[PDB]
Amino acid sequence: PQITLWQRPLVTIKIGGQLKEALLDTGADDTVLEEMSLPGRWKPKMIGGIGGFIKVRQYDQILIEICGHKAIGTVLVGPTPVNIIGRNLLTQIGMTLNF
Amino acid sequence: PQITLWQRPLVTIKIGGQLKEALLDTGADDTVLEEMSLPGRWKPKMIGGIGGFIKVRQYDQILIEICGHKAIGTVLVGPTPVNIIGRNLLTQIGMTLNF
Ligand SMILES: CC(C)(C[C@]1(c2ccc(-c3cnn(C4CC4)n3)cc2)NC(=N)N([C@H](COC(=O)NC2(C(F)F)CC2)c2ccc(Cl)c(-c3ncnn3C(F)F)c2)C1=O)C(F)(F)F
Repeated sequence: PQITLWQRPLVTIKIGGQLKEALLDTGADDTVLEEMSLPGRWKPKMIGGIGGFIKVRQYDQILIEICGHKAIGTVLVGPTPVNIIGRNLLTQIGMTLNF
Repeated sequence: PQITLWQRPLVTIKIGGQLKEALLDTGADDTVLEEMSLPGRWKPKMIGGIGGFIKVRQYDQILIEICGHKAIGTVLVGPTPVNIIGRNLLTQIGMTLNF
């Protein structure tokens, strides 16, 4: 499919038993989700964007259902104002920019 | 052309007659550039949400060329991690996400 950019490109994902709305974000290196429970070990990280930085927990090897795919990747969990699918997952579903 | 997402989608832009590197950012509503001089008057805008908010200068109807595609639109100037081409200009150049 083709997703135009007249509006924020939002999709529904399934992760950790939960459904979430998230933004397809080519400006994000990694996926960042609002606070939620995830399995496995994690390590703290600081991530920067407009306005400064927030502290998040980094989980690796997380399965996310998105755009008809089952993709594996890193998920950062913390006080993000929006759920974000970053490039680390976008590549796995074959998403590209085209013009 | 098609741009994959294994690396940051950095491209060359031209603004004010000068070449700069900028990030094609589907997660950005707006285009925000590192400090530079632009013509005319500006108006205030507040953007952000990652650890805080930043004041930026908003300039309207600015000529900016992105990968050879000429656009004219709103450019914000302020303290951004890197020059960002947001959806306001990605739409002008016909950019979409595809999978
Ligand atoms: C992954 C990050 C970087 C977060 C981030 C994001 C996206 C959407 C919202 C969002 C949407 N709705 N809401 C509100 C309703 C609740 N919040 C909030 C944050 N995603 C993204 N692409 N951008 C860029 C900056 O990206 C970068 O710096 N990239 C990097 C590169 F430069 F190196 C990696 C640094 C950007 C530029 C210019 C603008 Cl105007 C906007 C923008 N559009 C809308 N709001 N904003 C706001 F941010 F100003 C975003 C982000 O800041 C991270 F890491 F912080 F989480």
